[PDB]
Amino acid sequence: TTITTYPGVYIEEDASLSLSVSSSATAVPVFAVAGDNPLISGKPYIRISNWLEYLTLKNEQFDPANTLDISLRAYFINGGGYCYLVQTTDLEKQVPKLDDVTLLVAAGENITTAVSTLCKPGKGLFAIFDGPTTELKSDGTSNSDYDPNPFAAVYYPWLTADWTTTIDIPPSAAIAGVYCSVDSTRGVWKAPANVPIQGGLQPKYPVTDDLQAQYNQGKALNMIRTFPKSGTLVWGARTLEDNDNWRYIPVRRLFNSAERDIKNAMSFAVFEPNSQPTWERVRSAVNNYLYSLWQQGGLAGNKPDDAYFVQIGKDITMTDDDIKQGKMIIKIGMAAVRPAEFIILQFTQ
Amino acid sequence: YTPSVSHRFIASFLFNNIPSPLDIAFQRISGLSRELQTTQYSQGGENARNVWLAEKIQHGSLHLERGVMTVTPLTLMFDRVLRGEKAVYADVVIMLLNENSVPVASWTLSNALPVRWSTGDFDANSNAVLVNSLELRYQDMRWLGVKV
Amino acid sequence: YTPSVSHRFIASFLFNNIPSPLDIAFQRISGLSRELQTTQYSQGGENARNVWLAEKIQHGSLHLERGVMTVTPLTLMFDRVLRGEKAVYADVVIMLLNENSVPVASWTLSNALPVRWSTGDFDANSNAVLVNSLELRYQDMRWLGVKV
Amino acid sequence: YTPSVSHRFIASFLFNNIPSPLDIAFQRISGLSRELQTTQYSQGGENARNVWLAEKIQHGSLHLERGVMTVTPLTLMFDRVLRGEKAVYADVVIMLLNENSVPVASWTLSNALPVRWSTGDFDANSNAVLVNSLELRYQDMRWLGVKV
Amino acid sequence: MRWENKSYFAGRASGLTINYTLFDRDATPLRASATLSLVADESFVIQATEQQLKSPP
Amino acid sequence: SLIERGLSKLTLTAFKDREGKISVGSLQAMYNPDAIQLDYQTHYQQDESVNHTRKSSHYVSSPPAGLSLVLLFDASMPGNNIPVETQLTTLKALCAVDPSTHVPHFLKIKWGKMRWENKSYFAGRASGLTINYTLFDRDATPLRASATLSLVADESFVIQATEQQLKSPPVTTVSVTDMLTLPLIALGAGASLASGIDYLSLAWQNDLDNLDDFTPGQTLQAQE
Amino acid sequence: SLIERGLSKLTLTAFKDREGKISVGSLQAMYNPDAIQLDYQTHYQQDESVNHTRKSSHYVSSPPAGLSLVLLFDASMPGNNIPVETQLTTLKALCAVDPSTHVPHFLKIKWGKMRWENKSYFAGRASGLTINYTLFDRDATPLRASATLSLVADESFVIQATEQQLKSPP
Amino acid sequence: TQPSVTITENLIFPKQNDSFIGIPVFIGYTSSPVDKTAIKLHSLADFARSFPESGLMYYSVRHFFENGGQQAYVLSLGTEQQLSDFSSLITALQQAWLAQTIAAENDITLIITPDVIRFDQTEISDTQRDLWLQLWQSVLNLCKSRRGIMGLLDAPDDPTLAAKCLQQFSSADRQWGVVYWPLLKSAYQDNTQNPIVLSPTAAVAAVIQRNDNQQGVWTAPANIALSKVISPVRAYIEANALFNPDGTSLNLVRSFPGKGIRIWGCRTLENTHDSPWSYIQTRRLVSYIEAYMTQLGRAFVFEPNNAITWMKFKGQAHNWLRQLWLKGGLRGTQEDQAFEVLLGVDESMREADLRAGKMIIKIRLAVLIPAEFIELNLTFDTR
Amino acid sequence: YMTQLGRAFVFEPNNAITWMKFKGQAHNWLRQLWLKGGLRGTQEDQAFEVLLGVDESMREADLRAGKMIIKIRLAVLIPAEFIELNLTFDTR
Amino acid sequence: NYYKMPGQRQSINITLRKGVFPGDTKLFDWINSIQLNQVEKKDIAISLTNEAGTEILMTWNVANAFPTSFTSPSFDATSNEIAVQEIALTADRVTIQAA
Repeated sequence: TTITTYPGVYIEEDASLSLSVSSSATAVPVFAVAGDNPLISGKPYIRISNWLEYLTLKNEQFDPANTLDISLRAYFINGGGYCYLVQTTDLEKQVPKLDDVTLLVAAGENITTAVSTLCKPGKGLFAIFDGPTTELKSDGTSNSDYDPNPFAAVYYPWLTADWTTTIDIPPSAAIAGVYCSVDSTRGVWKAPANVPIQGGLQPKYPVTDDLQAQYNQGKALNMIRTFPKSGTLVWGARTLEDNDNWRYIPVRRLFNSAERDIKNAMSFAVFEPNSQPTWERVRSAVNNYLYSLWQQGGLAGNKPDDAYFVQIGKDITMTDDDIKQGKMIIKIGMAAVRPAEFIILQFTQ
Repeated sequence: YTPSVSHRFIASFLFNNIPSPLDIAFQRISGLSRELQTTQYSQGGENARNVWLAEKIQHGSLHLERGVMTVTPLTLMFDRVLRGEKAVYADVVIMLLNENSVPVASWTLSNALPVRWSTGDFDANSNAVLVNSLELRYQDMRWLGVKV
Repeated sequence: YTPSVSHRFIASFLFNNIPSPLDIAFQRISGLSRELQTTQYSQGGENARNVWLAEKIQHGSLHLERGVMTVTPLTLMFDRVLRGEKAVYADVVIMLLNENSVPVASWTLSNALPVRWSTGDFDANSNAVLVNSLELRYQDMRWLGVKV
Repeated sequence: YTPSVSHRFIASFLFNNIPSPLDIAFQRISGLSRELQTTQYSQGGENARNVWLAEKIQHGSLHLERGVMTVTPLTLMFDRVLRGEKAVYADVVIMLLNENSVPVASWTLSNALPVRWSTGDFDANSNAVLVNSLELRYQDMRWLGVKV
Repeated sequence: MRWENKSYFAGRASGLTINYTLFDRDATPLRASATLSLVADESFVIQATEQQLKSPP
Repeated sequence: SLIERGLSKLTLTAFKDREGKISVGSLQAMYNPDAIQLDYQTHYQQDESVNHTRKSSHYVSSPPAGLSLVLLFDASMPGNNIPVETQLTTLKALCAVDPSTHVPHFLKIKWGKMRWENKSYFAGRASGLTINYTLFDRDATPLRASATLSLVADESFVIQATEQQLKSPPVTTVSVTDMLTLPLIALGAGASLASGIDYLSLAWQNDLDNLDDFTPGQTLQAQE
Repeated sequence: SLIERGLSKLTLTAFKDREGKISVGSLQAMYNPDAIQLDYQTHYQQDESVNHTRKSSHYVSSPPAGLSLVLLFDASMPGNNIPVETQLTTLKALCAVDPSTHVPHFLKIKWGKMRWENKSYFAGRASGLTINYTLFDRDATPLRASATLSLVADESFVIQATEQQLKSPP
Repeated sequence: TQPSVTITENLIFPKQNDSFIGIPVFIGYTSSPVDKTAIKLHSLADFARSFPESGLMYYSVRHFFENGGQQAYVLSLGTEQQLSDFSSLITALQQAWLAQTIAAENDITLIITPDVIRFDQTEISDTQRDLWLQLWQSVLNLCKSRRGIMGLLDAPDDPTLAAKCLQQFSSADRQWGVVYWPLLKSAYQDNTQNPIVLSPTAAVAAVIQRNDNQQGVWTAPANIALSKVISPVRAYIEANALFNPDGTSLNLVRSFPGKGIRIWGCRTLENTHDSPWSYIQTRRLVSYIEAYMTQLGRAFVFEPNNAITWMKFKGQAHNWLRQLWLKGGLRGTQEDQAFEVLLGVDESMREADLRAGKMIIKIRLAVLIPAEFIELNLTFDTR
Repeated sequence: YMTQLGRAFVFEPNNAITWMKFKGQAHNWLRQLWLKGGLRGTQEDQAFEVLLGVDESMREADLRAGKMIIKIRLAVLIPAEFIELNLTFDTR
Repeated sequence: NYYKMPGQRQSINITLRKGVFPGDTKLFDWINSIQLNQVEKKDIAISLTNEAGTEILMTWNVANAFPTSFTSPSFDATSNEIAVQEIALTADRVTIQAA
């Protein structure tokens, strides 16, 4: 069996699960884990590549009474890729060490402090919260404890399945799987809503149009609702800031991906001479990436001149003081496409 | 009177009133045709004129070509029908696009039935892309738009 | 969406669930097709729409091309069937390989029956390799892989 | 796996078990083919698979090409049969030669019947050799050799 | 549709042929065609009234 | 289907008697037929009168229903190990004259969920059997043969009697609703009866005190 | 097969009597037929009753089973030295009327392992024979001819009686 | 206890996957207390599993199933010991959790309250008339909890009181209310062998659910016989003031000699002469078209708001409506007469609407009219 | 059967081509058994499933050890041991 | 009437010529890395430069170029030239940017 001695065929009668794994580079989450978990104790972080690797490292059968087990099963069954496990108390110390992490997922923990510190402009991070575990208050004050952070989003309610017990799956684990699937399929600029939730996952509480009407502005909550013919869908694509910019998750997450990709594209220019020939090389690299992004459909405009612009040069973006200090400054402006959200049918005879 | 080119187009498949976003790019789509079947009748003393009597209307078939790529909902539907499972219908919308990706002419097809899937030959001496050929038979055709 | 070339492929024949290691190189393999036969029905008062009724599914044949080489188990099977001996079945797996010799697409044919063997002409003015042409007829086709 | 060229070959005719030494050079010999005839059967509730039933085996015909030359025993047999005399059978051995004039592959035909003789056109504007075209029909085929 | 001056054809069946051409795996018939032929058999009251209408007393 | 996807096979069963209480044998077809035909015919005779101008025809005995099949037997392809002659011998023996009753056996045709005009089986007797041999081995063993089979319906007398009295009951029962009259009740109750019923007879059978001696919700009975 | 691969040939034998106790002659076909047809028919009469509504039919006499073959005779190709006229003369004489019994001969058809519905032979009498000549020599010698033969079953009384009491024992 | 064949009185309850356009909910006091959720019933056996087989609710549900019903919901307001009078029932129907429970369930399309029959109706005072007006408004408010729900209402037993209620009823929700009259004397009997009196709304709901699959949602559910009904409580000659061609009117339940008890009306409470919702089948047909376009519209939320997306919606919407028109569901001899779909950056929206994230579709429909009256004029041939 | 099929791949190269040969034949045989009524399921994916790959059923450690792991799932039929009949009156 | 419109843009073909230097095989290593249809595609920029190389005047940008042909020097025993290799590239787009 597991002990191989003779050449030939061995027979096993097991019951271990088997799932599938996708690959999305723009969605690499980190899961907050309770410190009492034996697997994460004594280590800074653990990288999980698939359900097979997790089960091998656990060396135990699948337990539906473990919050971390169900979260990973929900995450992987929804199409998520390789992720990182970090204890909640170590988030502000270990996340900056990791370079490819893009999502900060609260797998049922309280990461309010970590989000307020890590998720800042320029850091290239997005946070996924958990909604209240009780019924939604009709006064519209069920979201008072969330900060108006444009880099975070909340999802309600928690989910249950066939393999469920007194504990319910946190919505963040399943949503993070949706992010991986949508990005690899339709791109990061497409809204991660109006998509089915894989598995037998079902919302624990029903939300109607009247209930969602209160929590779709300001610090908006994203609902997971069931519809008569389409099953269970993600209904909501708004961040925690209600502004003409960063109102929608796709716009905020597209800029996060573009900033990371551009940063990698022109990282060859560091420790190069700070002269005009270097600036032209950097402009070529940035313009090449932006044209490719527009070609894929990630930018709005009929021609590239209407979708982006790049400026770099002396007396255009930087002065003598900037050059003498070793600073190279580039201006990039790109237009994102915003989705249609309200459909109005006008009936007449 | 400015004519339209025939190398910019898009097709969308709707399964259970749900469009498929991954099935819009095709290498070729055959032209759509409608024919009014008629039979010629001849009178007794009429030897210099002809009379044509109208009958039912015949629709053509829809042929598409596409390279081998990742499995998509259109592929899964075709495989299920050709595996012997219950037949299912699909709605197709063909659009002819202008320079601003605005459909100047569009054709809609009702209840299209997958009836044939074929693939190109494996040639050791060739320099070509493996191409799938799909054909569907639909019930009705209807065109919309400012051009036709 | 990157398509696949059609000049890198492998074919394996299984005789009594034993694969043949010497029968994997072929100059040409014809494409595999499935067709759903249909009959058009016309109603009484319906003169503007068509109705198509599904029927059985028709599978194509498998055609292979190969040069004249040493005797292999595939050749012996073909010779036995075409010599008037008892008919025997074989299972065939056709795989499309990528740059790492990983089959992205694969088709398996069940119960393939040898039905034809033909050879090229002996031409004294030619500069060509003598090529055998084989044809088989199978009962069912199923595809497995990540691309199609 | 080195393949064999198709422009070096020899044919021998045996008349009453006497080989003909003057009938071994030919401009062209057509390929030899065997086909197992089959009929497709359809069951009652089986609408996704196909069944093929074997039948008798069909052999092809033998075609030879040769220029106009002195009368040989093969010509005399062909003339006698096409003159209206008693039919006579002949045995033919076709051999594919390698660089050492060793037959790597060989096909034997039993009871070959001469059935057609045609000649090329007399054209006053041509620059070509007058070529005879012969066709024979045989009863059985059998191949011997280390290659095929 | 009028069947020779009447909105209905009154009669009785004289032949019925059913051809089954397609079946499921559990032998459930999926396609069948029925050829139906009737012979006219009208009502006596309508015949009497039409008779005395065209040939009044 | 609902549970699995097994291929149902057509079966032929033979009995000595009409009621099917003495089984003779059975045969399962190795290949299901791809087409099944059912035929119904009925004959009428035109009415000729010297004083009536009516046009009418009266019913005459209808021939029994017919059924036709084509079965294919093969023993050449792989997996077909039952000899053709064995299957053809069994098929003919089931359709032959019984040595005891001196009449051909009574047959039943069953195939999955197929219904042969309201019944799961076709009850009848063979009226024709043609066999064509098309392929032979070197020792003259038949490898392929097709049998064309045609039967005529011959149903059981017990089933016919029960169905007759089910649709034409000797006694029928009706329920009285609002604004019903005795002639209306007799029409509804007498529809199923062979000879109908009149309002006076219906009243007498139910022991009514008068022609309106009933109330809504009450039940009434009607005999022959 | 089990031992060898020889080609069995169809044979036709004639007898004067029903039980086959007096042989008349035999003929071995030079070419086996490529198809054989067996036909069975049986007739029923519908039951008519004035007081019964039952639907039923009763068995009436069934015609005897029929068999049909086509034989080809050739005398032109190499190796075919038996004259066509001799073979055709033998074939008809087996199917003709016996001068002693004034009735046509009783025939038996045997061919290899072929079973003519539970027996290794078909017992019957010729009911039709059509001969088509299609090729002749310069002296009008027939070179090719095909005979279409059709028989009707006429079995032995002893075998019928034994099989009857075997399946319905006293 | 070996394997064998045995006889049992148990019942099995397999899952059912069938769907219907019209599903009613029975709201009233049941035999036993339950939670605040709505129980789904697939047959009378399911009701017995949850509630004892007694009380008004049991017989109303039984009447629904024996008239061709297939699927229903039961919402319990409490135990039968809590019934006091008419005004208490109106207060119970005005509770807050009822609307949320009904709105959460997407299958409910009709609303039935069987408990209106229990109370006494021997006074024709204006207090009773005001009480009946409150009940109709309370039920209609429940229908507003979600688009497409229609309420089947009862009427006062006394024809004079019922005629008063119709004239003085005032509301903006008339198009969602349908009233039937009078009560029905069912075929079931109590312990004293007296026939049980039931509201006609239970049988009408079964007819509506059955009629949708048979004839279509665009076909009026009138002129259909009822089952298990002995006789209407009051004769047809007392309802001459309850039908108004230019006002509010009831739907009479009436009997005929030889035809049984049939529904004899198809109007709603909509009293406006030119309003398009004067018939129940017309209001239910448009809600059926609205439901499909809502389902089709949901597939385009969070999608790019460009011309390609609009063509995908417009092509499918035009496709579905043409299929319905060719089935006889819409009025018109030309395709452009039956329906029209408008969706574009200038046909139906403006550039401001695109900026706000909206997507506006204009749909026009032509519906059929029932044949309520037939007049015959017979004249002599001038020849 | 899978033991007999598996024996043909011992001492063979452990690459994706070998895995596809086994997977194609195993999927071929199981479907034939399912269509004969030997397995329970109205859909092909319900009756059985075969997994064989470098990440579906194995890891790079398993390849180094010389192993080849195949995961097979089956659905079997249940016999009819008890039959209960409930007879009720048609309420019509 | 007579209407003329632009059609489809054709593919861009580029040739570069370089001398042969000791220990340098970068260009050949690029074309020799093609496996079946996979190759690393590189962007290429050609700039007109200040006479001293410290300032750019005009830039030609080439996107997604991969090699299709490689020409080795011809070895002539009577010549007085430098070994020169040539590479041919196929690309998608060309743009011109003014400095």
